[PDB]
Amino acid sequence: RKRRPQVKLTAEKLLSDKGLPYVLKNAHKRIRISSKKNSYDNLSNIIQFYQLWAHELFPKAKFKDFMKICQTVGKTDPVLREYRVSLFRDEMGM
Amino acid sequence: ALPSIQLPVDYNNLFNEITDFLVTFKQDKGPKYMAMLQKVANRELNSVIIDLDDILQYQNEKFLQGTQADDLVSAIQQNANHFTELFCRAIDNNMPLPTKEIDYKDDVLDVILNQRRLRNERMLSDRELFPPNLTRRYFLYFKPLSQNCARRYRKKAISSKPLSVRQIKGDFLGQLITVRGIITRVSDVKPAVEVIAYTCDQCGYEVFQEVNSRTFTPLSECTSEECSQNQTKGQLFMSTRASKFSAFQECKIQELSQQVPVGHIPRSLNIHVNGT
Amino acid sequence: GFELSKLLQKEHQMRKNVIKHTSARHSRFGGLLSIQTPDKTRLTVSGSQALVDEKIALQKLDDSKKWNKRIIKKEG
DNA sequence: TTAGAGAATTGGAGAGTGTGTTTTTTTTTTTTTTT
DNA sequence: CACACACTCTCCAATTCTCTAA
Ligand SMILES: [Zn+2]
Repeated sequence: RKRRPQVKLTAEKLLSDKGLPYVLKNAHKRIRISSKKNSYDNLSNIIQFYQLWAHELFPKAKFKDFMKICQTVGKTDPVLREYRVSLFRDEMGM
Repeated sequence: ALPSIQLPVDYNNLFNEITDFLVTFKQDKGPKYMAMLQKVANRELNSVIIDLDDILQYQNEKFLQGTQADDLVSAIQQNANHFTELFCRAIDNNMPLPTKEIDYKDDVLDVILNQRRLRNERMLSDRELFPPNLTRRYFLYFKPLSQNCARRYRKKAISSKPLSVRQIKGDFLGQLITVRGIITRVSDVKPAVEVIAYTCDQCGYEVFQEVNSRTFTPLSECTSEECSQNQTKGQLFMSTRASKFSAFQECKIQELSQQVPVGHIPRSLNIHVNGT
Repeated sequence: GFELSKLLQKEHQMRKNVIKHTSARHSRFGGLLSIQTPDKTRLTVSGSQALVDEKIALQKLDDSKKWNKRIIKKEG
């Protein structure tokens, strides 16, 4: 009767297992930094982590569309801002 | 609609008897066919010649001790194509592990086995996939009954009598027959595909497609669960490395000039030899 | 003609940059690879160009998707 | 000016009407001009 | 004939929009 609706970026999907915990864990042990190397290589390595996170979290949409939708959701949906405030408060304790 | 008919063959009992024969037959080392399967597992042989004299002897032996058979030789000379699949399934069930240090330098099929198994296992715990023909590395054939010189061959054993191309009527279709004639035109060897190994650009999942139709249509639609749930609509790419091919040759057998009735013209019959 | 020569140099440079992605051989050469991405993924992306650099493989991963979004747009 | 309740429109799957094949010029006679 | 292709006919929910919201 009706086609299966396309999967969109729901709030629950943003907290997937291969998501925020994964990047928070691997930020300090995934990407190497060296100013001696050309800046293009460093920038590509930095964007590699986010690109793989987006693909293994949402292989339907591309890079730019995914980031645009995420930015619009963050500017619109206040739950993301609340979560960011909560993590900021937690980090402020140290 | 499709009607229904009653046929006294009972394929399940026949399959159980087939497994018993492959396990509990020893010609006058262990069982002959278990030894053959051991050789196959060692990659030193890829031709399971299922003799019918052996099956007849097995039936005769168990006739004296329970008659635990349903005339298999007379049940596969009537429909041999299905029993090729039955024998292959019985061999896969009773396939011994290798007993030799076989080099696995070219183990593309084994690599696909373990890779897909690991990919499935990393999500199966939630922290058949392979077609039966894809894993097989052997070809199964039937050796027809030899001369009986007994009351068993009471016009039976149609594979014992060498027919001519003219005597192959339309009611023999599906039977296991034998013909006598002179080959006239054998073609070159061509790789006939049995199962394709399409790989998707995304979603990582590869889907196989068994084909015996002389012509098929590529899938080109990532219907895998991840691709469908993400609606990526990925396309499929053939992988001849992971596909299964069988050598195919198309001979053509005529009939000898002594088998042609007066005033007639010799006939011919296409032969499809494939495998070993 | 001096600006002509300069424009030819510029277009030669951009064409040289273009051919850095094309394979040394024909398209049908069949360069297939698997990227051992995090989670031991065995995603398959084709192209002998991807065998040169991992970034090229990731870009081929990115542009493989056929889905695109809607970009809005507008003398008397 | 912000996070959130209301109208308004149209693209992506699918119902459906009509297509498009397989499909062939070998070999064998008969003629005609050169040979 | 019918299975596969190309495409007109047709149709609701996610995507945009501006009146009333905080
Ligand atoms: Zn796909």
